[PDB]
Amino acid sequence: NSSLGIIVGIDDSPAAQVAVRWAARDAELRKIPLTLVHAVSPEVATWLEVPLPPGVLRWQQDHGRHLIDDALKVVEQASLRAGPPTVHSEIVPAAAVPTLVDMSKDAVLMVVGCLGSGRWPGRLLGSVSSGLLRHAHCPVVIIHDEDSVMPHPQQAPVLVGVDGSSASELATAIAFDEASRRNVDLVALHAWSDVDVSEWPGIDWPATQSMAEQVLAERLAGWQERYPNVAITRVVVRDQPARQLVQRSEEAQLVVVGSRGRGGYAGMLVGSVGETVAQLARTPVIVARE
Amino acid sequence: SSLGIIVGIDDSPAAQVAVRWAARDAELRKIPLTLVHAVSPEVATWLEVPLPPGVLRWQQDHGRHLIDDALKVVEQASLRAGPPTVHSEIVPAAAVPTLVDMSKDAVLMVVGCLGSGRWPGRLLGSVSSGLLRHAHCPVVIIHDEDSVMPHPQQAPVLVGVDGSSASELATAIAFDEASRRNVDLVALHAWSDVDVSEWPGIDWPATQSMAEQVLAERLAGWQERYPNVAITRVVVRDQPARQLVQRSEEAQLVVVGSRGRGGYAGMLVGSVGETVAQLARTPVIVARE
Ligand SMILES: Nc1ncnc2c1ncn2[C@@H]1O[C@H](COP(=O)(O)OP(=O)(O)OP(=O)(O)O)[C@@H](O)[C@H]1O
Ligand SMILES: Nc1ncnc2c1ncn2[C@@H]1O[C@H](COP(=O)(O)OP(=O)(O)OP(=O)(O)O)[C@@H](O)[C@H]1O
Ligand SMILES: Nc1ncnc2c1ncn2[C@@H]1O[C@H](COP(=O)(O)OP(=O)(O)OP(=O)(O)O)[C@@H](O)[C@H]1O
Ligand SMILES: Nc1ncnc2c1ncn2[C@@H]1O[C@H](COP(=O)(O)OP(=O)(O)OP(=O)(O)O)[C@@H](O)[C@H]1O
Ligand SMILES: [Mg+2]
Ligand SMILES: [Mg+2]
Ligand SMILES: [Mg+2]
Ligand SMILES: [Mg+2]
Repeated sequence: NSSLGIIVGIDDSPAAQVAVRWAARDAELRKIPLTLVHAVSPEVATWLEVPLPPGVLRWQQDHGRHLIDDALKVVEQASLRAGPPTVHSEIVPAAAVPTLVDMSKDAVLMVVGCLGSGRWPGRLLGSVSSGLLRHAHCPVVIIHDEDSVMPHPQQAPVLVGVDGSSASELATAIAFDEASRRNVDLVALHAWSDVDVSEWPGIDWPATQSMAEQVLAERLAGWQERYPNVAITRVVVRDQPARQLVQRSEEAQLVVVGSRGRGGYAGMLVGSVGETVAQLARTPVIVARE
Repeated sequence: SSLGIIVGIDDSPAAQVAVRWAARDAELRKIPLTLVHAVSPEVATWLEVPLPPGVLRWQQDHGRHLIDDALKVVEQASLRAGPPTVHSEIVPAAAVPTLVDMSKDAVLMVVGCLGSGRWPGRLLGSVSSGLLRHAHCPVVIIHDEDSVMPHPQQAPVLVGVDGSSASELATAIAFDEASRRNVDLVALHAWSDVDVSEWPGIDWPATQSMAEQVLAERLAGWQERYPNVAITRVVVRDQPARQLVQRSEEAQLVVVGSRGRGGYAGMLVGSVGETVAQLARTPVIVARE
């Protein structure tokens, strides 16, 4: 029903804080509810012959309430003026992924930090963001603890990766929708080849590039007509869409990609471009899920 | 298991040391070694134009060169007579679907962590990642700085135990592997899957002692099946992934399950299983049923 509006998962981490800032702005901008969720699993998680103390389950509730507390304070600083219509807040006694995945059935956007409290130097995606990226029933927004969310009005355009797939169409819709609402420009990018064609002999790229830029323009005709107020900038590159998007994300305020594409295989939950852009991009990333 | 040990080949440092490891293991178990390189002969494009038949021939020529190199690496890595059988296949399909299908007849599936498409930042390639989630047998992840050639290698085999059925499989291969290599085994258990540092009123020493007692109990039986492998039990507070990664520096092999006692329905690989696979400092076997 999408009545929950923009859900945002919360924990004790920088990413989650700046994730709230972003989720607040978008909920305000879109004029829809902003749900704040923090999950605490109350299941027995250790060997039964070694139980946990009773004073620990209550401590998590208090910790949780103290988090939501600060979160609600951040929702205020983030608002440009009005703030989102409804401002909803919850501490669910269940595991983070299962609860957030279930709640996404009634959400417009699902927003979480990319790394959480159990992070360390090596990792680049936590279990919550990862599971959400693979199972959510709505677009998932990944925020990094160095993303620029405070500045306004943000002039940086919206970058989107298109590849013709159905999952990519959804991503496009989101990209334009988000672009006009923010009143900024849109950069559509297509890598001719999904496969890395560095050593491929007898290509002749300059010839192929000119032909592609035309087909790109033809596919974006319906979208340009539907969104006359937003200025499209088409870019065709040879290959390596993930690495292309990640580098060009530095000159954009928001990157949008599908969760699937032309390639992949049976049983794949999230594509490698989707996953890689979400991990390495320098700005907020929206991974479109049906 | 007619295919024995399958190793996926591509042009990359990790894939090369993966072949070294696979060869040693296939030799050790005296089972077939199967080298596989997959080339996707089609590149779906918007123009809907097929590939110049000249390019299509080049990648067969490229696969041929990889195999030739790989076959030499196999005999360089063989300590004695090597694997009883060595096979190479060049399959005209995508790597993941190809390898996932072949894993139905493999004892182990060996691939590098990163491939020829690697670039700074990425920890796992699409093939290693897809194999971790989908393979029909245990998957071995090799890193390009993994020590494989030095022999004899007396470092222990490290295994993470959490009590789950998938963890039970991990234990099985950890002992099998340690037994065949004539080395010792370190079984590590983290009492809590989630962080516990800030939790009030624990009493760690008493909880640790009770846990160590249960660990020993579960490992009895394995010990009785494997009298010659000296077990070492380590019980830590929490953070099993970071603990395993840190302790891998002093093992020659780490074994974990693909799933644990946590997770959810639809999860293909646990966060500990994956994090160990990508951050560990030695070969990592991830157990799959
Ligand atoms: N308990 C939770 N409830 C709701 N959302 C959460 C919760 N924990 C984390 N999140 C969200 O997920 C984002 C990433 O946290 P995640 O837990 O996935 O990473 P991590 O803690 O570093 O890794 P891991 O949890 O696997 O040890 C956080 O920034 C936050 O937005
Ligand atoms: N060639 C491309 N050019 C521009 N964007 C792309 C390209 N390929 C994928 N994308 C973006 O990434 C999103 C997810 O596609 P992805 O390729 O990750 O899924 P997939 O093709 O099923 O997986 P894989 O390519 O790893 O086999 C696409 O919907 C699109 O938004
Ligand atoms: N074409 C292939 N055929 C067989 N095995 C492969 C093939 N490509 C990669 N592998 C195996 O997977 C390991 C990791 O490579 P992978 O391709 O997953 O990483 P990458 O190339 O950096 O990622 P990506 O292909 O998604 O850009 C390689 O070391 C190799 O063992
Ligand atoms: N607490 C632990 N102590 C020792 N080993 C562990 C522990 N947790 C996980 N492992 C190792 O990791 C393997 C995979 O389990 P993992 O925890 O990754 O899956 P899961 O619990 O189902 O998923 P998740 O932990 O993210 O909810 C286990 O089989 C075990 O070998
Ligand atoms: Mg966490
Ligand atoms: Mg793709
Ligand atoms: Mg590759
Ligand atoms: Mg676990």
